[PDB]
Amino acid sequence: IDDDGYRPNVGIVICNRQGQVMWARRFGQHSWQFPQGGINPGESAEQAMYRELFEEVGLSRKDVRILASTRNWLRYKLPKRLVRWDTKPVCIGQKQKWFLLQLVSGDAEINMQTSSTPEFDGWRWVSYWYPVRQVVSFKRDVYRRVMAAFASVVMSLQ
Ligand SMILES: Nc1nc2c(ncn2[C@@H]2O[C@H](COP(=O)(O)OP(=O)(O)OP(=O)(O)O)[C@@H](O)[C@H]2O)c(=O)[nH]1
Repeated sequence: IDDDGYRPNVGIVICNRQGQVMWARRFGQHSWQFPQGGINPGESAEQAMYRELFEEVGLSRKDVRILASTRNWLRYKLPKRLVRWDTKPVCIGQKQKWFLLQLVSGDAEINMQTSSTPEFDGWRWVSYWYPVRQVVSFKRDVYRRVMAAFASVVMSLQ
């Protein structure tokens, strides 16, 4: 369904009650992003979200509240140099649903090492638009729309 070259994907914005969001550092790199990942066949976006929430951040439902979610896809294109044309299903980009999670269990529960090959090796609380300012350029349009979609809810926690 909707085989359009864009891989179904779900991203996570974790917030606290001070208008900050959790920013994660890609393993062995100095680039940062929100947790994201593919939605597997048969999974709802919410189910994929909770799976990657634990795989990438070590958090489960008891640690968070889903405050909001986006209903429609936000799409971004890979840089042409990064497209893998011989690996099916070929994707030229990702189409993302996004979830807004309040962390309610405390910072110590974040655990990015639930695997021997972790996605991330560090995290920071950052100001609300800092992800828009710092994310790789080809995700910036999506990040703007995600953060704006979630802004009123995040502010309501302060
Ligand atoms: N230099 C640089 N490259 C990035 C950055 N983020 C993603 N990339 C590269 O862009 C390509 C696409 O990245 P993503 O769209 O995040 O997809 P992915 O990480 O391969 O797959 P998922 O984590 O499952 O969503 C990957 O090959 C990354 O190496 C970044 O912040 N800096």
